[PDB]
Amino acid sequence: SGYTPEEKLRLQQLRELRRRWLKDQELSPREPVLPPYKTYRHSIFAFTHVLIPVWIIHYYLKYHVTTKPYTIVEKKPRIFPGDTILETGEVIPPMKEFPDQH
Amino acid sequence: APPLTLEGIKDRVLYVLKLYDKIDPEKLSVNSHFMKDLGLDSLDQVEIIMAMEDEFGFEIPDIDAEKLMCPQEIVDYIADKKDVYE
Amino acid sequence: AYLTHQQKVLRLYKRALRHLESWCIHRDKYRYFACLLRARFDEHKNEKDMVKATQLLREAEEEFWHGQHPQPYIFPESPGGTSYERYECYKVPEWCLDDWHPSEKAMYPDYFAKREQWKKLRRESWEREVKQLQEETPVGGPRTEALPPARKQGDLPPLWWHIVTRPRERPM
Amino acid sequence: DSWDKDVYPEPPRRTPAPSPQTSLPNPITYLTKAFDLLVDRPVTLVREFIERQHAKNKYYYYHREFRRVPDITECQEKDVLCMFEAEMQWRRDYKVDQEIVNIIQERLKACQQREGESHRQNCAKELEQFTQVVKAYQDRYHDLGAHYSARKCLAKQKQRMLAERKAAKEA
Amino acid sequence: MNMFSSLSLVTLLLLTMPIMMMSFNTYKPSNYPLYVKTAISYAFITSMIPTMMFIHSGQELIISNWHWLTIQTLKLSLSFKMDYFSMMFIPVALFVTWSIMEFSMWYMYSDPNINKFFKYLLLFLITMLILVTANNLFQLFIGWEGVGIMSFLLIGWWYGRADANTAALQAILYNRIGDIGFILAMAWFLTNLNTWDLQQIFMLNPSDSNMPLIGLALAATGKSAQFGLHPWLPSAMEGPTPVSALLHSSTMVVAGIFLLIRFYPLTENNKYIQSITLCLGAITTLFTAMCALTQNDIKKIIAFSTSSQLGLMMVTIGINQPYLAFLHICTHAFFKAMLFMCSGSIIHSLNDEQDIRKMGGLFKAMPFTTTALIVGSLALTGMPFLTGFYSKDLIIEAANTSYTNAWALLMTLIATSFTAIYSTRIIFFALLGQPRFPTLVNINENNPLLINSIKRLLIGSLFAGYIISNNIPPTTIPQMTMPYYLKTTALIVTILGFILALEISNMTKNLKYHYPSNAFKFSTLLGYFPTIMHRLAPYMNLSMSQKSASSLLDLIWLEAILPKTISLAQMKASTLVTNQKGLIKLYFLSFLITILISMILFNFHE
Amino acid sequence: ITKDMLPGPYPKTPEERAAAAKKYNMRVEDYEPYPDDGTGYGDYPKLPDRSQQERDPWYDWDHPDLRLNWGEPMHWDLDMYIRNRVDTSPTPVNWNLMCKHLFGFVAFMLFMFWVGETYPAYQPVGPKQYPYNNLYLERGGDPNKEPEPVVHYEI
Amino acid sequence: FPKYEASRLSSLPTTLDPAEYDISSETRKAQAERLAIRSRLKREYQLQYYDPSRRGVIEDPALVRWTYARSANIYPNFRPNTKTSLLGALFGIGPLVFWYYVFKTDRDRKEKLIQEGKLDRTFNISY
Ligand SMILES: CCCCCCCCCCCCO[C@@H]1O[C@H](CO)[C@@H](O[C@H]2O[C@H](CO)[C@@H](O)[C@H](O)[C@H]2O)[C@H](O)[C@H]1O
Ligand SMILES: CCCCCCCCCCCCO[C@@H]1O[C@H](CO)[C@@H](O[C@H]2O[C@H](CO)[C@@H](O)[C@H](O)[C@H]2O)[C@H](O)[C@H]1O
Ligand SMILES: CCCCCCCCCCCCO[C@@H]1O[C@H](CO)[C@@H](O[C@H]2O[C@H](CO)[C@@H](O)[C@H](O)[C@H]2O)[C@H](O)[C@H]1O
Ligand SMILES: CCCCCCCCCCCCO[C@@H]1O[C@H](CO)[C@@H](O[C@H]2O[C@H](CO)[C@@H](O)[C@H](O)[C@H]2O)[C@H](O)[C@H]1O
Ligand SMILES: CCCCCCCCCCCCO[C@@H]1O[C@H](CO)[C@@H](O[C@H]2O[C@H](CO)[C@@H](O)[C@H](O)[C@H]2O)[C@H](O)[C@H]1O
Ligand SMILES: CCCCCCCCCCCCO[C@@H]1O[C@H](CO)[C@@H](O[C@H]2O[C@H](CO)[C@@H](O)[C@H](O)[C@H]2O)[C@H](O)[C@H]1O
Repeated sequence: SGYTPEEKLRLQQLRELRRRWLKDQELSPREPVLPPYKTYRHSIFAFTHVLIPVWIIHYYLKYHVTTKPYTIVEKKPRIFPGDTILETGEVIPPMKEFPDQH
Repeated sequence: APPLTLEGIKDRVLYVLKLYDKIDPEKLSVNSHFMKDLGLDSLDQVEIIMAMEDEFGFEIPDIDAEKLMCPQEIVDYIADKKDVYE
Repeated sequence: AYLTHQQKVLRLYKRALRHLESWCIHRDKYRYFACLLRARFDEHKNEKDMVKATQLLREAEEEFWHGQHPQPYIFPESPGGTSYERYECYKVPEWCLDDWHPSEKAMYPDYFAKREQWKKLRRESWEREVKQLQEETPVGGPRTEALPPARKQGDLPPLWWHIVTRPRERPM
Repeated sequence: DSWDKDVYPEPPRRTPAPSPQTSLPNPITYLTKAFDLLVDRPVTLVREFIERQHAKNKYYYYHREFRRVPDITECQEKDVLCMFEAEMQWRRDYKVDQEIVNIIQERLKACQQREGESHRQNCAKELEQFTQVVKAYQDRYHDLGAHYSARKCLAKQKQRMLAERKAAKEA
Repeated sequence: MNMFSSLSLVTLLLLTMPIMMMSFNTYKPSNYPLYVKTAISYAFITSMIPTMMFIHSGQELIISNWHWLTIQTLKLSLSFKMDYFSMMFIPVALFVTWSIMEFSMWYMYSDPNINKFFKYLLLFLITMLILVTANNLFQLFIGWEGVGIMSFLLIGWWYGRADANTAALQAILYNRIGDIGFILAMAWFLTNLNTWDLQQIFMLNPSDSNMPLIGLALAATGKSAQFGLHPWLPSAMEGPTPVSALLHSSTMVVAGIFLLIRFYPLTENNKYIQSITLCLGAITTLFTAMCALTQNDIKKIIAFSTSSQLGLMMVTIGINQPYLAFLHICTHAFFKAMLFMCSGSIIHSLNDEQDIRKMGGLFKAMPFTTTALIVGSLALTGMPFLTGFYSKDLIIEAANTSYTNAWALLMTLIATSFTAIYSTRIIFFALLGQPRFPTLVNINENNPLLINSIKRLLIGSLFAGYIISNNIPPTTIPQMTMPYYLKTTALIVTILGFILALEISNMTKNLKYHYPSNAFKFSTLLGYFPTIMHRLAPYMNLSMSQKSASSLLDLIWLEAILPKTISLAQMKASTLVTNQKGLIKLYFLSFLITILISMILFNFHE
Repeated sequence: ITKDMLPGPYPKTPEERAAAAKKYNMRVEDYEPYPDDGTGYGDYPKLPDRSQQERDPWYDWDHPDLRLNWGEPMHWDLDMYIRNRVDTSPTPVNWNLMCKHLFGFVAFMLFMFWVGETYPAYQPVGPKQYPYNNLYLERGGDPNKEPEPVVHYEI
Repeated sequence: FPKYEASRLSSLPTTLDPAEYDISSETRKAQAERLAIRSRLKREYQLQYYDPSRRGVIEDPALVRWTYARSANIYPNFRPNTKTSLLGALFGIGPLVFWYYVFKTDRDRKEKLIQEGKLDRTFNISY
């Protein structure tokens, strides 16, 4: 079932050519012939990718977005019994007494 | 993955055949025909090819496999498929 | 079928072992059942009656279809495997280098010097390769896809360029 | 301030004073102080510089005032010169009414976010006002089609006025 | 509000700078992957500050910074909702993406287009954050289809592979079918409520909300790969393992569940939708887990696990527990991304082998990959006090103490047992027993990038669930009183699955050969749904396209009944007119006929 | 190319069938045209309706991705049978049996879901009770109208 | 072993086909000529594929015939008869008439509700 003598010879000849082609694909030492600390690198990254953008965004939000109505809408703060209101000084009454069942 | 070499492929092809109980490890050589010299049949040759596939982790199609009749032929077939040139 | 009877039996044997391996998984268990499966092939190894031998093959194939693993193991780089054709996107034909800009070629002076020898070698051999195929081909064209070897020294096997220079299986 | 608090009303703010019940330092307190130091101050000075240049070049722009002209009801049939002016006026009012509905919608959405989980009960005035204005806008302009005009609007009103008259007659 | 709003935007602006530097050729092409990895690490830090503010006081706000387009009474602005769901998901997604990107730096090292790969991973994340923070339906739709296209380009990363192109197109097909419902929901909301903004939809609170919510359920079905539109997620395994980690833990497949969570104000009042989603999730969680029991590709098992876990989240939606479903989204992200990364570690060491039948004996050979794999498996199966226990366990106890379909509850419990079984399969076959891989051993898990990326997700899979549950505010009334047997149902069915799974695994060692059962084939071949439907639907539609649409109509009948018939009639008439004898006698004889009929028939002389 | 080498009308004689088969690089035996129903096939060879996935992976094709050889007649529906589209390869489970099992599972699941919707599972617990006339004001009830009171007692 | 019930989309494995086995010298002669035809075309392709001086495309008559068959050649071989007309009538006219009644009926029903005031359009002001 093996190769015929004619086939084996052709496989032999292609093989020498292929292995030579593959050998020629290797790069010479001079090729390619090109034409002519962590803290610091993380410090420069934070400066250019956080501080400068957040400067731009804060300036954008403070003097352009927030000068228009309803551009930034906050859920109003939760008020709990006993809280004191900073704006007025109003004191919210405590809840009525519990049955204190435990 | 570590690269293959012609010497490396040959070593493992022979290595596998030395662990087959139907071959004589001393009488084995790269040029031993599996039937004419080693006196195996074709059912045995299918198993040898099956073991080579398991050894190198790739499949030899039956059309190609039935022609690999000595260890050197297997070494050549594997080298051609894997672009091994040394 | 152009496959002889022997080819069909040997192909069935291999395919049956691989599907048996998928069922068994464990190597010791596979070895036990592969030997019993081999014993069955050895049982009818000497059947000299072609009619019975063909009949044995039919039933064997019928049994394999019933018992085949629905999800057999496939070598990753085999047709249907998880890495089949994974690297075709990286294989670039060598004729793409003729279009490189000179500044691109200047980066690899040694590689493109060698490449020219191969292209020179391809032109010189072509005429003899066409001639060899003309003289060896019977009137009415070829009957098989087999190709001849070179018959002399300095001749290259006809139609070799695209086999010799084909992309590496792991190009990039 | 910047807009009119009447057109875009915001209920008075009520912020609870901090009541720390833990000895641990609050991360938000110090990050806030860092934000004011590192972001707010430099951004504030840069703006004050720009606001100085603008004050040296003060100039004005105006909101156009459109005199009222006779509407399509006063136009003779096929009198294009009077129809044109009434038609253009009606178109201007159509755009303005669209932005009125946008203002009322903006109030409605601002209220829904502001009130949180209580929005269902605390945005009843906004919902009611929105419901009424959408009814008025629908009556004026809905179903006129792409080729709407003051004439089609008038014909739609007359049809509505006729229906209201007949029901009133049934009463 | 100044710090809160400023910081939540730099997070998004930060992620786009590597995209901007890339497409503007101002970067440093040397180590772009590390640049992209570094940007994601810093964005996680900046996104923690707004999250802490929400954790503290529940601060939430909406930012409408840019007015894009007004369509009469519909104003469309670029809006970002920084609420409960956005403030928790963003740091979790960035944390997991931080590990995946570091893992990809080692996994994709040899890829020649690694720079493009990291660019696509960054776009994949950017479109997810647009989806998560979108405050109106149009802006949400941008993220909705962005992740779909990014998914298409990453699944089909190895574009020379026909199977990867089929999977990539299949993902678009199934997700576009889902997108019909999304468009339907937009059309209904615009028509009936005159808005796409989430604020106005909830304030108006429609009562007849069956149609819009069915559209949203259909959209979730495609994106989250629920039954009917499910096959594409396992097929999406074609892509590189880092894609699978990010595709399954964050980004795409979770968007479907997230969409339904965002609309819980509507669904909580529509019982009809709850019944449909509960059944939809229950069949999904059961069917996909049933398919995982027999899968041999390690990535397809984990892929089917995700579908099963997504089905569980869809069940949670169906029982009116939107916040538990969200919690499961967050906890699931940790250990599922780790599991995919652990499988990538194994696949890499075994020269691209993905079949568990060809692994084994890796428990000691790969010690750190093994520890992560066991922790990930135990987290997935709800082991007490691992990250997966704080979401999954609460869901089950809420499921069996609710007014629910009895079948969906029973399906959900059985699938929970199946989760232990297929988890046992991966450990038993990948890690235990004797090695079954090739002889040239190259096992090596000693790269620090691999170790660190998994190490961070391992800590998350142990404590992230505990940390989150203790920090999120309570928005429901958790059900804590129940019979002892309802309390421990999740734990016991898991243990029973482990015991049974172990017995089944041990039987593979016995020297017995059995013919497969119809049930075994059904599980292995995925219920024949891909086999039948991916041959029948393509065949019928494609055959009709050629036979009837093109040939019968456009190349024949539309030609015949007009241009071909008209031109033939003219050709015939031309021949009648011009075929004459040129005989004086005949022409003048016809003049006599013309004159006679002129007077007799038409009375032209009167 | 030239008209003699282009597709033509339905072949009407054994000799016209011979020239057609020659034109399409086929054996006069293997060449069989589509039935002459007037649908416009002409003499184009009818080929075995098989997916390209079914062709031998290991043979050296001129177009390996399409698994085609330069010059062989292409199936009328070649673009529908490329490896990305319709696959007709044999299945380990018969077609009809696959349909019965998938349909049966799906049909059974749907029936059981209805049964579970008629017989819902719930705990032995009374309705949850809320204050202030069942939170009448909170849910959006009219402030002006006086709601029907809802009274809850201890037990 | 239940036998193989092949279908259109689930073909028959060659291993289970009787035609593959029970070969005759007549069939073997057929396989011989098929392979000969294949090799004649392979040779003609390879001679142009391997030509050093060929830059361009190797025009394939099989591909030109395929594209020409599935467009330009259809009408000359068309016949208006019962099959073509019944199919043309069903799939060309039929879908239009179907969709007409679906939309016309739906629009008519909605129009009536709007006149009687029975269709809710409280916030519908975008169209
Ligand atoms: C609207 C935008 C507003 C903000 C604009 C700010 C512009 C600032 C541009 C800074 C440089 C950005 O572009 C890119 O940045 C990174 C880090 O900084 C540099 O990258 C450098 O650090 C990273 C990580 O530390 C390494 O992966 C990389 O090997 C190294 O060269 C690139 O060399 C530079 O090309
Ligand atoms: C919520 C998390 C729940 C986690 C549950 C974890 C698993 C619980 C324990 C499952 C059963 C433990 O395992 C129990 O003991 C031994 C293991 O030594 C098994 O014993 C088995 O071991 C060997 C393995 O070589 C088998 O070949 C043999 O057939 C059998 O004796 C038992 O068949 C099993 O019943
Ligand atoms: C849709 C309503 C309005 C439609 C109005 C259209 C009027 C007709 C415009 C085209 C007239 C072309 O007139 C002529 O048509 C026939 C086919 O149709 C073409 O002829 C071509 O088709 C015919 C029959 O299919 C063949 O016999 C002929 O061999 C071929 O060359 C001519 O080359 C063209 O000159
Ligand atoms: C709504 C009204 C639209 C009016 C459009 C204007 C009509 C213009 C009519 C031009 C008619 C002349 O066009 C003529 O049509 C016949 C089609 O039968 C063509 O004839 C073609 O087909 C016929 C049969 O199919 C063959 O016999 C013939 O060999 C072939 O040439 C002529 O080559 C062309 O010259
Ligand atoms: C943990 C899972 C929980 C959910 C479990 C859901 C159970 C779903 C069971 C659905 C069964 C449907 O599948 C049903 O099976 C039987 C058994 O082959 C089929 O039966 C068919 O195959 C054989 C023929 O060789 C015969 O039984 C019968 O002649 C034929 O009809 C039915 O045609 C099919 O409709
Ligand atoms: C080529 C595709 C073929 C698909 C089949 C298409 C069939 C198309 C039929 C066209 C419409 C015919 O039916 C048309 O309905 C409209 C209603 O809107 C009627 O319109 C008129 O009648 C209605 C009541 O009937 C009244 O309000 C009023 O008198 C007027 O509107 C038209 O008098 C009638 O002619």
